[PDB]
Amino acid sequence: KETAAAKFERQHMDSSTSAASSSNYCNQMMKSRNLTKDRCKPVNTFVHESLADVQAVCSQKNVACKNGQTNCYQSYSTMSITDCRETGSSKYPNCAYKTTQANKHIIVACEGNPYVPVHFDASV
Amino acid sequence: KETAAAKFERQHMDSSTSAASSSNYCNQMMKSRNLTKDRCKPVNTFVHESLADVQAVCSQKNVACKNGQTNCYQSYSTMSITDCRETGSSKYPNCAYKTTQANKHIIVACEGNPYVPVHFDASV
Ligand SMILES: [Cl-]
Ligand SMILES: [Cl-]
Repeated sequence: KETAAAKFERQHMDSSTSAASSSNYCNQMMKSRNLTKDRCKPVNTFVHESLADVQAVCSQKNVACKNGQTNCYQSYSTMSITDCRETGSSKYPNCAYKTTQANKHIIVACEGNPYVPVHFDASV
Repeated sequence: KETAAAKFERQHMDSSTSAASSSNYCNQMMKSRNLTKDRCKPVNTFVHESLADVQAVCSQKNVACKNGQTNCYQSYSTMSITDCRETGSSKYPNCAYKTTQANKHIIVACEGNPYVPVHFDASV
């Protein structure tokens, strides 16, 4: 079974690019990160910063999570992100995503020792 | 019982200002919109655009909702928003919120006739 921290890395980290460079970014990344296996994951955000910078958010601003838990943290700075969301044309096994690049604060839930991101809550 | 559309208006519309003008905006708005009754609502976004502009999003870009439903729409333009989230010092009945102002696309779920916003899904 994948650990929570490793699942967060696979689902939400893309440090290899500064930003989504085209409309096809999401189609490619959702497939390669194995997020379209038996169904299309409807919504997923990738963060274009170093793993260290994203891990560091766990000791930044403590804020509530949408679900009411209190282990969420909001990055002090904006970060480059890409939101991927299914379009109307999306139909498994032919998943189709809209790519929206932005620079926003991220909010992650953190857990464990080491205390690291385990969920992506939202961006602001 | 409050209708879904009216609840969205109360929870998510603040057309009276162009933007959050201070750190105390959220404390004030979460209280006045009755979002701190028996408990502090942990997270809540207000949109600083006209009601018409926000309603119009329901005929803009159709995208998946985080929960996998297909009745979500992403605004073509960015909009002025304020995210309100509880801080560590927040303890009912003394709710306390961090105010984060941003300009982002909004994503809403739409329903009904007229087809209007009934949930705030996320911003990008
Ligand atoms: Cl996500
Ligand atoms: Cl919200």
